[PDB]
Amino acid sequence: STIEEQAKTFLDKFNHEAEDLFYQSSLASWNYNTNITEENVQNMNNAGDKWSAFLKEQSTLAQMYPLQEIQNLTVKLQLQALQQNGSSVLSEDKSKRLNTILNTMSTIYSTGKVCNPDNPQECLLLEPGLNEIMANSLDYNERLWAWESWRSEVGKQLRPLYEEYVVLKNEMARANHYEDYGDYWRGDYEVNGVDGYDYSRGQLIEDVEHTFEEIKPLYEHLHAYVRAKLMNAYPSYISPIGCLPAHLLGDMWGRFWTNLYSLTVPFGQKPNIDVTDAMVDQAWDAQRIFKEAEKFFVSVGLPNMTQGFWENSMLTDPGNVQKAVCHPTAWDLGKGDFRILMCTKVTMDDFLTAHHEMGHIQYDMAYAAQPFLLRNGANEGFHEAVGEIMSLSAATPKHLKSIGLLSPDFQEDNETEINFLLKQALTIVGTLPFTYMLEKWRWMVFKGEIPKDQWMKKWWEMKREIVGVVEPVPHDETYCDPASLFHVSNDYSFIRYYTRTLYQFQFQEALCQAAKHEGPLHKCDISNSTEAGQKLFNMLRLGKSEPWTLALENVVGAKNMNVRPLLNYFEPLFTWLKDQNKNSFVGWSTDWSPYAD
Amino acid sequence: TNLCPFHEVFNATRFASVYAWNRTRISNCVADYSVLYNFAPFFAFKCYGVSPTKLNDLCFTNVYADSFVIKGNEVSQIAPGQTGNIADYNYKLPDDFTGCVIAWNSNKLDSKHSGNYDYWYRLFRKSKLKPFERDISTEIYQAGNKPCKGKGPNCYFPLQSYGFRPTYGVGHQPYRVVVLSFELLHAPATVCGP
Ligand SMILES: *[C@@H]1O[C@H](CO)[C@@H](O)[C@H](O)[C@H]1NC(C)=O
Ligand SMILES: *[C@@H]1O[C@H](CO)[C@@H](O)[C@H](O)[C@H]1NC(C)=O
Ligand SMILES: *[C@@H]1O[C@H](CO)[C@@H](O)[C@H](O)[C@H]1NC(C)=O
Ligand SMILES: *[C@@H]1O[C@H](CO)[C@@H](O)[C@H](O)[C@H]1NC(C)=O
Ligand SMILES: *[C@@H]1O[C@H](CO)[C@@H](O)[C@H](O)[C@H]1NC(C)=O
Ligand SMILES: *[C@@H]1O[C@H](CO)[C@@H](O)[C@H](O)[C@H]1NC(C)=O
Ligand SMILES: [Cl-]
Ligand SMILES: [Zn+2]
Repeated sequence: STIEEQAKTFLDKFNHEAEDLFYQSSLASWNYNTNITEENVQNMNNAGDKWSAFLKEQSTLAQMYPLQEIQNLTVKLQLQALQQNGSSVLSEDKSKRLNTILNTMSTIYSTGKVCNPDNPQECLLLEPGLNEIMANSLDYNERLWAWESWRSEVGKQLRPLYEEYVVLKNEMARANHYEDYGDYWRGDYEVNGVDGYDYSRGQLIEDVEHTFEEIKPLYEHLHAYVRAKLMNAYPSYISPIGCLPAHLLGDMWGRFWTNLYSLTVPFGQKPNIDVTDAMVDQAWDAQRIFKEAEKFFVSVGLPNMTQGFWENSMLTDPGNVQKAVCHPTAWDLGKGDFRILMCTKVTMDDFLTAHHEMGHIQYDMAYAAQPFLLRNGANEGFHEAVGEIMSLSAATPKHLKSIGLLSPDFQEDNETEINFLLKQALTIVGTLPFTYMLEKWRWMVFKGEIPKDQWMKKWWEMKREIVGVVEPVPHDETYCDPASLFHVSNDYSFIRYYTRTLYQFQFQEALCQAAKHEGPLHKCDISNSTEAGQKLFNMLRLGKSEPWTLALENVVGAKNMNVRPLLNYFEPLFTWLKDQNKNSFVGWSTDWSPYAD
Repeated sequence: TNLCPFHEVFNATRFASVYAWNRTRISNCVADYSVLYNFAPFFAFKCYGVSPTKLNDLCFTNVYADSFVIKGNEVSQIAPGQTGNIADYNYKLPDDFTGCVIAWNSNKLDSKHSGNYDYWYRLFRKSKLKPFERDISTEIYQAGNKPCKGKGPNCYFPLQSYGFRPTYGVGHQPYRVVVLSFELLHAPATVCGP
């Protein structure tokens, strides 16, 4: 009689059909990615086409249930997440225009090529050519050439395409009752109808702004130290008070400063932690690495891996006969089947990545009992954070000594931990202003506060104001330089990394408090504490059926993102850094540029 | 010294689906029960009304054996006084039942690549079933208000499929189930232990 029970029915049918269809599609994707052929491409294409047809059919059918007459919260969330028609609300002509533009962006970004000005037939891709060029070369001119050539080759092509992309995205956002596409992406963190846990679409903006306001001081201090080191290295290219050149940040866009460690290391004579020699000496292989990570997860009380995981997952490069793409990815095929695919090498890097991937696997297995439409993280930012926190825990030298990979005679000291935290800062602190920059720029572009003929002007002005980076070569509005990034050109939200950065350290602080550990957080380990495991599982089982705020409180007891874990975790590095920065200028002037003399 | 077709019931090939549970009638035997032990490593042996070691010392008038296949969780679901989609729409077991249940893992005979779609089960029925009922319905369901005809938007075909494949988890794995029912009622018992 009532409509909510009809929705219950329809969902009961949909879950069972979708389990089988999605299993078929994802198994086709797996057998493609483990074995690169053509007929595998055909099979995965057929499976994905069937899956997409099923999705559009189900959305079209279930759209007739009005949400205003559902009281059960889980049913409401299921039917809402189902009902988002997305692109199909727009006309078919504009829809095919959009998908053609998307494919055009993908082809230009993945196949963009730049040639050196001396040999027209010798040209390089971004990966691995330009990536290696600006990740390994110390020559100013080569880095500048790579940066400028890549940008002038890709952004000029992608500019009008991105303009029409934004136009259609705004149109479809206004069709779906959103003011802008940025609001469409901000809709991910939205919850309603739960007292004491609600969250508005402007609340995310306010929260991220306030958090960046608190996180800035460490950032200008690190900027000053890195500027001093770079001026020491490059006296004639860097002003003591000006912004850093873009092509001197270690990667293609200044995303991470992980590269600049070799030049900015405080103490270059202290040994670094690397148990790769321990890997080879004890003849460790992939099976032993993953059994290690297994017993690591067991130590907190998490279950074993399933027999199918060890049996059928591909734990090594499949030789040379068959080719595979082994970007570290965890696959949740459903029906109680979980898999891992990545080319294991005997290094400590792969040792950490294995723990990260198995953290993903444990997350996926924890909410396996939830229905099909809710088998996902409480929001987008929980999966990768939970993956990275296990790696952070395993990277502690205490665990290495405990598991017999570091000699007990190794002497921990202030210098080594200072080096370690500076590495972690160059990896983590460097990216936060850049992600904030890119996401806020995209947001104000979508909202319309920046007319077309000064997008890039406002972009670089705000960079020199906030991230403290100045371009080495002037650009006009003919460029689409932001599109030179994977995420910008290929339709992904980017505030996810800032949210993940806050979340992982909130989790780490909470669990380390639960583990009754004493001393610096960077030396904290959670192993052999079943209380930590049960605390983790108490949110692991939830999925996304309840508000993400409740899930966060289930772990930390707080209902919002907060910056105290980050600053507390980096505090000793903060006091060291302010100690050094007494004889250097803090802050950056926006007026100085390399090309202004 | 005539024995039951116990081999002929525990070694078939086409155990019917749960929506039509195949019933074999057992009588005029002597009842070897070492075969109830040696056959397969087993996964579940929950006996309710009879001691599982003290069964050879009993005489029964009639005994019924029902065999069908279900998923892993449903094996735990088959029990006196339970709830769920297999215990309320396909098979109901009486609260006063006295017998033993059997559950072992079938991964080599009843399993295939490219999917298996020959088996079915029923998620939709107007009400609850009564103990020991067979119901091969063919009608189309109805929501609460529409005089619908055929497979309406709120009127569905109440049969689904057990997609079976050999790369599935143990929890979703296709177990083989047969249930053994006795009757302790005063009548000439035609089956007894040696
Ligand atoms: C990859 O697929 C090709 C095409 O069928 C096949 O010949 C080859 O054996 C496969 N390699 C595997 C499964 O390792
Ligand atoms: C929603 O429905 C599910 C299953 O139908 C039930 O377990 C849950 O208690 C219901 N919750 C509310 C608030 O109605
Ligand atoms: C499964 O977990 C238990 C509990 O720690 C452990 O004893 C057992 O060895 C694990 N299984 C395997 C195959 O190692
Ligand atoms: C955890 O407990 C096990 C069992 O005694 C022990 O072998 C291992 O060294 C412990 N690890 C830590 C980090 O305490
Ligand atoms: C079923 O019968 C065949 C011969 O008809 C026999 O080989 C097989 O072992 C029997 N099944 C089992 C599980 O013993
Ligand atoms: C069980 O199946 C066999 C063969 O399909 C059939 O001959 C027999 O009558 C069935 N018994 C039932 C449905 O009780
Ligand atoms: Cl850039
Ligand atoms: Zn990951």
